[PDB]
Amino acid sequence: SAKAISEQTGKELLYKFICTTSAIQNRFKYARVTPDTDWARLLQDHPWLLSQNLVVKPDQLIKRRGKLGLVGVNLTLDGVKSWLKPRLGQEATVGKATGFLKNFLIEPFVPHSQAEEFYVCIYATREGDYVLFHHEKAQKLLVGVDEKLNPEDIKKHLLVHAPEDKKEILASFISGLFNFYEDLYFTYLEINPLVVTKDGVYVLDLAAKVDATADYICKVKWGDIEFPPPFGREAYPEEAYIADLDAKSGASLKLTLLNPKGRIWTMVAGGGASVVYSDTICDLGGVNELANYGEYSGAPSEQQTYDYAKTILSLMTREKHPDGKILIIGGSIANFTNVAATFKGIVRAIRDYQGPLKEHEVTIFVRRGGPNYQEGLRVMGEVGKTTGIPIHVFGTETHMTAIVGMALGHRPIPENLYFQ
Amino acid sequence: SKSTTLFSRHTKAIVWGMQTRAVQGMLDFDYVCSRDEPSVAAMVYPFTGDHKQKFYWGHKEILIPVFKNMADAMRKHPEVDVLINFASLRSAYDSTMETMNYAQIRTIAIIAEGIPEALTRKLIKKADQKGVTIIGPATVGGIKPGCFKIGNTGGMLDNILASKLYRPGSVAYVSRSGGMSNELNNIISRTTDGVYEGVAIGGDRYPGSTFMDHVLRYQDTPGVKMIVVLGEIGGTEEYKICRGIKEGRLTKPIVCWCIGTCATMFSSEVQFGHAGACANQASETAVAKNQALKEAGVFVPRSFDELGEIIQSVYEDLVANGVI
Ligand SMILES: O=P([O-])(O)O
Ligand SMILES: O=P([O-])(O)O
Ligand SMILES: O=P([O-])(O)O
Ligand code: NA
Ligand code: NA
Repeated sequence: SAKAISEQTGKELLYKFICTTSAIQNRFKYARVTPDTDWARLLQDHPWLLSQNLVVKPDQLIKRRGKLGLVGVNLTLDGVKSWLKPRLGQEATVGKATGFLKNFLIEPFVPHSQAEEFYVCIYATREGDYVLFHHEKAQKLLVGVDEKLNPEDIKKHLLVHAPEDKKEILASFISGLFNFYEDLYFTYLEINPLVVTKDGVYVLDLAAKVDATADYICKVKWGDIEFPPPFGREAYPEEAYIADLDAKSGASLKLTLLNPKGRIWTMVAGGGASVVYSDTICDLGGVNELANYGEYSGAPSEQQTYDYAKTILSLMTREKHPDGKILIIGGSIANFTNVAATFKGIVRAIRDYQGPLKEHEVTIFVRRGGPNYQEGLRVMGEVGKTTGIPIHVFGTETHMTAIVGMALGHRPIPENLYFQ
Repeated sequence: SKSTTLFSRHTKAIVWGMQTRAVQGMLDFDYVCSRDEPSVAAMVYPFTGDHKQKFYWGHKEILIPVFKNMADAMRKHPEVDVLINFASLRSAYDSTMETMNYAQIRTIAIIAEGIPEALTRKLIKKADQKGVTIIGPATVGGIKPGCFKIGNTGGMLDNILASKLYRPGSVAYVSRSGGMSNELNNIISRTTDGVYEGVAIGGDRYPGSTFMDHVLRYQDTPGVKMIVVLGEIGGTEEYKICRGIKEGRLTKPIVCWCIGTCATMFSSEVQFGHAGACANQASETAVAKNQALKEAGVFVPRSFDELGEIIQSVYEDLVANGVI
């Protein structure tokens, strides 16, 4: 999947790897601030912070930072510190996402006129990459999958309305930008604004996404690239652990925490079914209690499914909920995932966590078909009997999502359908 | 769009990769569909030398040749027009490009998840040039009852029999999801005369063939009388169905449900399991697409829970009017 990167990450890569005749100014002149920053060491490392006025803004995958009032412009370092005092560590809702402002970027202020500001954006579609340019309704050009984008192409198709004295430098920069976009497997790159003064090119702003599946191609250039969570979410070590399992195997293992304290947990097979189960849970009023989104698929082994399930079970036994908790172990009728092997891995995790699961008043609902599903359902029923955990087990004769309404109390549990 | 018909009871395929369980499942299907001959003519696997692999045709042990080099497999099997590529993500691009140097190949299934989008776009460009239909990447494939089964799709004989996948009914479907395609086999077999053809286009942002590519094939296939689409959050593909109805191109009844309605209720953006399942604009949400489809005259259930009910209602109306 395509993943956003911070402005700092994108600029670090751009300054290292772009090829252009244009003289890009202020390369690597940025400084990162967090609630833990020691300002004396920050200044030791970036003495240019004293040398001219500054711009400060979050770098947390928030868009429209200027229109949100979140850019402090033309400030002394003392003015930046004052600007950060009410903001650093503050809660912020942006749109409908709510998080904490904890990562900021400081850069030199660049005096310039509005006529010296430009907009550039590149983004991927099925048919190629569109390049947008606006002096400030933007000019727009499709670059086909096998096409080059040379400076003369940019002048002809995109710079018709650009100041004559800036066409050469703009065309060179944009051509280099496009080659950089391709070589590092970007899918989205926006500079808003690009500034060109008498002294050269300044990148005042950057947002970007890279195709994270290209790590095996790009790792030498990307390095230990960071993909932050979207604004409004945190990153969790359990997510990184599952991601590391996912990276080792053809099997698919995915986990995103939505609400660690929620009482509704899922452990569903398939990218499709996992979404359908999430849809059903939310249709029945459970959005605020849905703890996770994730899935396993592509025939994981018993051991992979064990390591996956133990992560979930640990996560759901961190603190008690007054009404107990629910675990939805669901899926389609699988095409080739071994349901006995995968459910034996889950059962082993359930056994290892039976004490905590009982302490946290967990009820488990199961629906699954596929290869060897009858034995998979049997071992689920048996681990419930031996541990005393309530587990309600259904097969191909139960509608896929029926266990959601059962688990949430909207419909009775049909014992006449167990194991079928 | 490309060929209307991809598979028949005479289809022969080459399988790239050492996937003996998937091949044997295809042969079990071929046998109960009463095909004259196995659907897999040869395998390509560069990590071993040329050899023959044992398989079963009913009770009978048979031999299928495994080639180190694709050129030898193609040369010795000119009857093959399908390749099913189980290459790892690292080499799926090169082996799919290689396959398209063979004019005999008219359809390619690409199984692997994790192929970079920019590489898949190059595969699509070459396939479009040549008129080759790509199913995938990141898919289990698809199934045409009576005729041909891609790889693991539909599983083993117990499921093929249970869902009546050994002979075609009147209902065609397309989904991103492999798992859910086999759920659709089950639902459709219980509510109608059964699946005619199903395709899983895969989870990636740029599927080698789209929902509309296959909906058009089904519109143009006389044996298909109704079409089911399990759509998904992300991208704007399903609006092409609205457009095709408006234009009078799509006249058979279409039932569609787009999964991912939960994303509208979340406070942050969520990437779901399929690489392509992330809404980058309001128009790409499942809620938006479901509404547009309903307004265009698609039969859209209230939720996934009512999909089976609406399929059965459309089917019974078509029986009543003598279409089926
Ligand atoms: O703050 P942004 O929208 O220019 O990235
Ligand atoms: O038809 P079979 O299974 O006896 O060979
Ligand atoms: O495509 P899946 O992950 O739903 O099988
Ligand atoms: Na994986
Ligand atoms: Na999957």
